[PDB]
Amino acid sequence: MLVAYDSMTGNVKRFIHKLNMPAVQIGEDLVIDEDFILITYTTGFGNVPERVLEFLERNNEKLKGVSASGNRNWGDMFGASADKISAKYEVPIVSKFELSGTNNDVEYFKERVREIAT
Ligand SMILES: Cc1cc2nc3c(=O)[nH]c(=O)nc-3n(C[C@H](O)[C@H](O)[C@H](O)COP(=O)(O)O)c2cc1C
Ligand SMILES: C[As](C)(=O)[O-]
Ligand SMILES: [Zn+2]
Ligand SMILES: [Zn+2]
Ligand SMILES: [Zn+2]
Repeated sequence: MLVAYDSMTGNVKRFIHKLNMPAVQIGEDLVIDEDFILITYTTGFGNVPERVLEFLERNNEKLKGVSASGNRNWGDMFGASADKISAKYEVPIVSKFELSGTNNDVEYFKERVREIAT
C-alpha cells in the first residue's frame, strides 16, 4: 500500500525510509488516486499539521488508516493528530510511535497495514 507522509524536522521521513514501502511526501499540489495510509507528526498542542490538514481536505476519499509520530512528553496528547484524523475521517489508527520509531515500531506498522490492506 502507498504511504503518504509529512515531516517537518525529518523524524517521520526517517521512519518512512525504514519501511521500504511505496511512499510519497505530501505537498500542496498532490492528488492521491489510490488507497493510502497517512503518517503524520503531531504539532502544537495535540494538533494535525497544517499541510496534512489541507492535504486531507482534498484527499481523504482514499485514506485507509493513519499513524502518528509524536513524543510521550505530551502525555494524553501523544500522537493526538492520529486520534483526530481517525475520529474525523473514520479510519483506523494504525500505530503511534515516538520520534523516528524503533525497529519494532517499523515491523508493527507494516504488519498492521498488511491487515488493513486485506
Ligand atoms: C512545538 C511542538 C509541539 C509538539 N506537539 C506534540 C504533541 O502534541 N504530541 C506528540 O505526541 N508530539 C508532539 N510533538 C513531537 C513531534 O511530533 C515529534 O518530534 C515528531 O517526531 C516530529 O516529526 P517530524 O521530525 O517528522 O517533523 C511536538 C513537537 C514540537 C516541536
Ligand atoms: C519521499 As522519498 C522520494 O524521500 O521516498
Ligand atoms: Zn528518500
Ligand atoms: Zn489552512
Ligand atoms: Zn484550507
